[PDB]
Amino acid sequence: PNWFNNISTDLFSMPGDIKLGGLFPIKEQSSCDSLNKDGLGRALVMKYAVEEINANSQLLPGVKLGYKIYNTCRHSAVIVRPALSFLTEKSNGTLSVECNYTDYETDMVAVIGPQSSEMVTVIGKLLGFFLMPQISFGATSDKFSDSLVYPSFFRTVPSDIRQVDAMVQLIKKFNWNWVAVVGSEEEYGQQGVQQFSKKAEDMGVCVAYQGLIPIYDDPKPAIQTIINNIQTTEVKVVVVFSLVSPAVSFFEEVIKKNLTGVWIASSSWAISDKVYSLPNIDSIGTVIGFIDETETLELLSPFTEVLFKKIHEASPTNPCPECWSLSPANVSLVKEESVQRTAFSVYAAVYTVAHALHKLLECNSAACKWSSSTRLYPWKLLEVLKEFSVNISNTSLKFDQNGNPNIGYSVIQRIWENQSLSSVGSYRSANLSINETLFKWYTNNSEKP
Amino acid sequence: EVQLQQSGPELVKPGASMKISCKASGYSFTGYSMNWVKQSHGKNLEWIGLINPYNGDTTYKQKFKGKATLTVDRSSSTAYMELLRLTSEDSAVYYCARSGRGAPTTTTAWFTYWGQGTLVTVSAAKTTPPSVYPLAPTNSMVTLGCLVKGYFPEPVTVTWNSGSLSSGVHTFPAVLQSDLYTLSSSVTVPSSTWPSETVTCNVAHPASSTKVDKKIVPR
Amino acid sequence: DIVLTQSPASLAVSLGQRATISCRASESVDSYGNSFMHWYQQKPGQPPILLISRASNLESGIPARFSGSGSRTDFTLTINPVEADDFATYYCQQTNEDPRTFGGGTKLEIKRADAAPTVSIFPPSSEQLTSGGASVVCFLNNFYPKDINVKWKIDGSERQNGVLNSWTDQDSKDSTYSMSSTLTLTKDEYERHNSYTCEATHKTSTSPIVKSFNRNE
Amino acid sequence: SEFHLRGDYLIGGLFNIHYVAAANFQRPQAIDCSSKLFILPNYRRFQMMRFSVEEINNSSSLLPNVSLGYQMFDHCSDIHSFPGIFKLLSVNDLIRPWEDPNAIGVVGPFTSTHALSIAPIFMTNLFPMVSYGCSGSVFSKENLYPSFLRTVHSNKDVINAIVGIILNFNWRWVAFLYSDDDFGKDGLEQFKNKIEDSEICLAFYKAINVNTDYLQVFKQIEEQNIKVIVVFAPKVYAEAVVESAVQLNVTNKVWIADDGWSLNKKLPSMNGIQNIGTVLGVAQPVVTIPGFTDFIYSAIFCNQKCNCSNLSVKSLLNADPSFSFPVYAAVYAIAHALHNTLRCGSDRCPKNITVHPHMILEELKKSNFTLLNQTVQFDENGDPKFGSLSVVFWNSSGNAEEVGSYHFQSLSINKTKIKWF
Ligand SMILES: *[C@@H]1O[C@H](CO)[C@@H](O[C@@H]2O[C@H](CO)[C@@H](O[C@@H]3O[C@H](CO)[C@@H](O)[C@H](O)[C@@H]3O)[C@H](O)[C@H]2NC(C)=O)[C@H](O)[C@H]1NC(C)=O
Ligand SMILES: *[C@@H]1O[C@H](CO)[C@@H](O)[C@H](O)[C@H]1NC(C)=O
Ligand SMILES: *[C@@H]1O[C@H](CO)[C@@H](O)[C@H](O)[C@H]1NC(C)=O
Ligand SMILES: *[C@@H]1O[C@H](CO)[C@@H](O)[C@H](O)[C@H]1NC(C)=O
Ligand SMILES: *[C@@H]1O[C@H](CO)[C@@H](O)[C@H](O)[C@H]1NC(C)=O
Ligand SMILES: *[C@@H]1O[C@H](CO)[C@@H](O)[C@H](O)[C@H]1NC(C)=O
Ligand SMILES: *[C@@H]1O[C@H](CO)[C@@H](O)[C@H](O)[C@H]1NC(C)=O
Ligand SMILES: *[C@@H]1O[C@H](CO)[C@@H](O)[C@H](O)[C@H]1NC(C)=O
Ligand SMILES: *[C@@H]1O[C@H](CO)[C@@H](O)[C@H](O)[C@H]1NC(C)=O
Ligand SMILES: *[C@@H]1O[C@H](CO)[C@@H](O)[C@H](O)[C@H]1NC(C)=O
Ligand SMILES: *[C@@H]1O[C@H](CO)[C@@H](O)[C@H](O)[C@H]1NC(C)=O
Ligand SMILES: *[C@@H]1O[C@H](CO)[C@@H](O)[C@H](O)[C@H]1NC(C)=O
Ligand SMILES: *[C@@H]1O[C@H](CO)[C@@H](O)[C@H](O)[C@H]1NC(C)=O
Ligand SMILES: [Cl-]
Ligand code: NA
Ligand code: NA
Repeated sequence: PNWFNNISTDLFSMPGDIKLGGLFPIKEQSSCDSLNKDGLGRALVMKYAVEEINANSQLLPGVKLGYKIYNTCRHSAVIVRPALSFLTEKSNGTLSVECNYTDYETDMVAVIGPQSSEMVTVIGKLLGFFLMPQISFGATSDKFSDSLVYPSFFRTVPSDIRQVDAMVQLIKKFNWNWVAVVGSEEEYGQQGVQQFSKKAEDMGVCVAYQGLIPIYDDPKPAIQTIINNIQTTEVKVVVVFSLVSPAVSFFEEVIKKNLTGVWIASSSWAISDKVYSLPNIDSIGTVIGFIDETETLELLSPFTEVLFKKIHEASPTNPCPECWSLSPANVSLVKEESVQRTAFSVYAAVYTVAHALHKLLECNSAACKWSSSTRLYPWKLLEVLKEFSVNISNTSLKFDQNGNPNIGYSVIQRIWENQSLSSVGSYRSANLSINETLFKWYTNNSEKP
Repeated sequence: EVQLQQSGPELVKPGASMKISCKASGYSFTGYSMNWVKQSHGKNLEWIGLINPYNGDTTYKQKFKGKATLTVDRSSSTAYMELLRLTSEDSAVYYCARSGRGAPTTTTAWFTYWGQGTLVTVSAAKTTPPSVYPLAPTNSMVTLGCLVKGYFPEPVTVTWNSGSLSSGVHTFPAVLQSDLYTLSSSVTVPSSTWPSETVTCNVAHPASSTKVDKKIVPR
Repeated sequence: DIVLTQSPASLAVSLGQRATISCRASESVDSYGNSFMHWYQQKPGQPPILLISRASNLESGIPARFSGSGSRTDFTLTINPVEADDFATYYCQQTNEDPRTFGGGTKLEIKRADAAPTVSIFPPSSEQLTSGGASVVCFLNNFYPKDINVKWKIDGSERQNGVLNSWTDQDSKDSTYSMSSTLTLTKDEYERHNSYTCEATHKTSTSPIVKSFNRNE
Repeated sequence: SEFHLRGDYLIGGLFNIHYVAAANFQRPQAIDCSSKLFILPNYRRFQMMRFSVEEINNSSSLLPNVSLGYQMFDHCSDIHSFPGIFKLLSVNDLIRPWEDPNAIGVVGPFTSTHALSIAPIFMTNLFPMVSYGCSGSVFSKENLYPSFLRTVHSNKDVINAIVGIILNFNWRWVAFLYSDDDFGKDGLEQFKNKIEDSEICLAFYKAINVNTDYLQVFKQIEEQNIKVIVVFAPKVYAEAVVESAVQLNVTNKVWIADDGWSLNKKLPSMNGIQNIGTVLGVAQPVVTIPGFTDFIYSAIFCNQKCNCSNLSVKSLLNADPSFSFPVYAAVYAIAHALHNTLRCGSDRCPKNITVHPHMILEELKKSNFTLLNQTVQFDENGDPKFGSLSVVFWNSSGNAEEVGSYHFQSLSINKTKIKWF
């Protein structure tokens, strides 16, 4: 693909006629000092999508798409400034105090991200007031499905209200009725634990115990209570609706008290390398996982190879201070399973906006109703995106009135022996469809609990 | 785990008063009513009353008003029951029992957790330690015994070889005669094992601070 | 006060058969859309255990062979199949009105084949004699049914004074009973007589089972 | 204008005088709140802030020769309140997103939902918020809300008191009706946590709106024979539940109110109210604020317009006085922090000393002064160490008769005063 040769070495800022704001968890706290490989990779996917759209002379013909990506640090204090900067007047660089922003042209026309539901609760109503479309590629709380509360929110991954229905349907399928649910203590894990419990109660499933793993604090004292309650309930099905970092601390302690049983994984750690790379993790038993059902971007890796070479060539000339030392060696960032299987969500987010812009500017393949006098108000873009239909690659993407997508789940299982993921079924609409014969049960006699 | 630990057996003089304790652990003490129950030998269960440990409100079966007094100590999670002006008719086993969860009212609650029970003996008679006599007598199996005679009050424990011998043991309920109790225990063992392997009857009588081990020797 | 009458008062059911216990309330124990009748199991010497709450809810950790039914004023506890460890007194309890009341209880006995007792006799120990007492002990071990008659005979004549008798509760393993009979004499009275006879009468034998020693030996 | 007062240092005031249901909008602009539904007790609170400032300006010992001014807002919609917020934080009617302003602190908002939307923007630069009504338990976390303080307690404490009431009586099946917002959902979570290990059984719960099919709600509660109904919700939602209860022939219940509606003035005087049963509640004790009555008789950019002339002074005075002292104390806590930040003495203040909002914050945290014989302090979390709760009962004269007390450092109820309908 020869348009690869023309791509620039600018990771987090691309000049353009119309700009998208991006928000990714690229450097977190361990002071945002700690690089998050997946967040960087998901940012690379936006880079790739935008380059590709600009190389397509029939999509936004003669109109260049640019962007500005910022690190969220999964922290309120950090994310607020980037979000406000998206709202400054395009020609001024400042945010005016106004009562009426209808004729006000923001520097960005739409926002891609953030990844985190905790983060959407920080900026969502702000961006909502400006009716700035935000498309999240990772935020799954059902809180955002109310458009009276979050007026401009879209996402390319499904609501967790569907994921827990998938989870409770699987548990019913395996005739388990006494289960324990563990969540990380913040928007995602809290909503997921509540949602799971109302659905488990409603679907005749007894929840023996509920627990929350701290994300500030030291989680270890809370964790030992949780594991105690799990052991003394003598339950062996545990649903873990958690972000990676607290789930690691959780399973670290599970191991050191060699507990086993069935473990149900939310999408946030169902394919996490940091969880699965823990010493003696293969001790814990069977891990069943749910992840968004996505295409693979076949061009992502080639793209990154070329990009990282161009960047290395340009390494001597900020979301990620140390990223200018990137190299073709670091192509592993995008080839990690986490990135690969979620990449389409970033991609579709960017293309969705692109196609919407195409329609708003009344483009055909040859030209757009666009010039340098053209002022883009995010609220006019929002009208187009409402209940939007778009073929992206081989996916027919449709947003409902809630901003939720027609994207379902792939049910998976961790196979310890070759450290891999096997596909054992799927969740599309409200239909869970799995094949029991495809499950490997990590037990004494290798049968099901 | 939920545990209701009641205080040990009591011998109380007639006319006197005594207090039974019930120490609660494994749950939030002030969350649930504590109930009390009387069982007289020849066993009918009778509800005495309950207490709300959160605020000390009490409710009694009529016949126990002025006879029993329920109190709690939140600092130590203990419920108390004082019995007053005791008669031989107050001789019984007394249970504390916690209300369960799921009843519409505190009235309708059932008892999901019980204490181990407190024996109360109302008597002027004095505390007497037991005399432990060995019972030695062929045949394939052989039966040996242990007579535990002339003690007061209840209880005593009997074991054989500290519990080594469990099977083929019968400990018979004590009998009261002239204000003294008598009980026996039998054990049946292989003839091959006895008299070669020692069979010892272990008797404890807490009331009189009495431990005894009797070796059953032949004759 | 609501009166609870349980029936029958007493019941023997073979291993593996069905046991049916009833409770009749003098007044309805229905309120709040529920029936506040509960069932308790009491093994000998132990606290009661809640089996069933609100007429038919099996409590956690109670085998499914126990179950309850009924409403208003008529309630049944069913045990199916009966197992060896199920002998107990079963109480119903109503909690609809203050004060809470319990039924009189129903004694469940495991029925089994009739078994004659294994009878042992023991003359007084030399140690008891040094105290001036003389207890002659008789064990009647592992019989069924519980009804038995023990006679004491000294030198051919029956003896009623000094006899103390005590039954065990039913055995978990083999559903039998045991009994001890103790004849307490003075040492002098013990030395006035030669032969001592323990005599057991039971529905398994037409004639008594007899154990004897002579004081000579 | 009522909403603006010139002064040497400005306090922001975040209020919601009018109510409007959330609704789709297609333009990025402020709501005309003045044309929506006037809320009398909220206006009273609005005035309480104006009174407090005027009182402090009248003082020669507190901020001597330093005037306090305010920018106040009527934000009937949390989503549309950002222009007003932008105004408070702007450095010259501009906002520069990347800097380490108009006001030195802010009083409000009234609801957890308003707060959650705007607080991050304030937290980022350690701009102090002193809320007079936001009771969400999450605000107790300093790492999340470092410059947030409040003068009302967390939902945990109010939930505690509510559970105390229930345990004082014999009912153990409970229905928890809660507002379909962060305030309501928080109370539910706290209610659940507290009663998990206890005789109390949550037999029914539902998030409720003015839109809720209350006939179906109450059908479900009756089918389950639940006698006790906790309604944990603000004025609009509480009146929805209770007016619907009167209209849908609900009888013989025990209603339990949080302090957001236990002193409601509309429901006790309502036709039919006595038929739904007995209303108990947790209430804020009526704190006398000397001078406020006179002040009211004297007093009678978007979101700075009341449109409420032809207003009765007696209606206003007699309105629900809850959160009066919280407002009063919030303004005073801020003025004291300024006083102490400027290092004022009894006689004078230094002047034209510039005060960055964050400087106020450490004095706010260390607040320790007396105010109407109460001691105003905050704990480690920025939660208030003052204020208590009454247990009340709605009697046959339409009054919330006090029948008991809850004091947070350890409940008494005179049960004979309660007449049961
Ligand atoms: C908030 O500002 C917006 C953006 O300016 C206002 O809408 C603009 O409103 C004016 C009406 O004053 C419209 O311009 C006028 O339009 C009419 C036709 O509608 C035309 O005949 C006049 O010559 C003049 O151009 C303009 O179209 C409109 N823009 C829109 C509706 O998108 C809006 O009224 C303001 N809202 C307020 C102040 O509440
Ligand atoms: C780089 O592309 C620009 C436009 O993107 C074009 O003018 C040029 O031909 C390209 N040069 C290469 C492939 O050497
Ligand atoms: C920004 O331009 C806007 C209108 O687009 C105007 O409101 C404001 O005065 C300008 N601010 C500057 C130049 O700082
Ligand atoms: C890139 O690779 C080198 C080692 O090959 C390493 O020092 C650097 O941290 C890597 N960056 C990544 C993996 O993001
Ligand atoms: C997507 O493709 C299918 C046919 O392949 C078509 O029915 C649908 O209209 C397409 N959607 C578009 C072009 O937006
Ligand atoms: C389930 O899996 C096994 C794969 O070997 C197969 O025998 C069976 O037909 C499958 N069921 C399906 C595909 O519906
Ligand atoms: C005041 O409010 C009423 C409705 O309550 C409205 O009709 C009227 O226009 C308003 N006056 C204004 C906004 O000046
Ligand atoms: C403040 O002083 C003025 C007199 O100048 C008085 O009218 C007003 O009532 C006072 N306000 C108070 C005490 O709140
Ligand atoms: C009070 O303030 C004025 C400035 O407004 C100042 O000129 C005067 O000296 C002050 N009086 C004092 C500090 O006593
Ligand atoms: C509603 O039910 C109550 C029960 O207290 C009855 O008194 C009342 O008259 C009924 N009213 C109706 C159906 O209008
Ligand atoms: C400050 O607080 C302490 C208690 O923390 C109290 O003893 C003292 O009186 C307070 N100072 C005042 C009110 O000036
Ligand atoms: C209701 O309460 C008020 C204030 O507590 C009291 O003054 C009045 O007498 C009461 N009305 C009654 C008891 O009817
Ligand atoms: C409790 O209430 C009763 C009836 O209102 C009254 O007689 C008595 O004074 C009260 N007791 C108190 C306030 O201690
Ligand atoms: Cl994020
Ligand atoms: Na002053
Ligand atoms: Na705080």
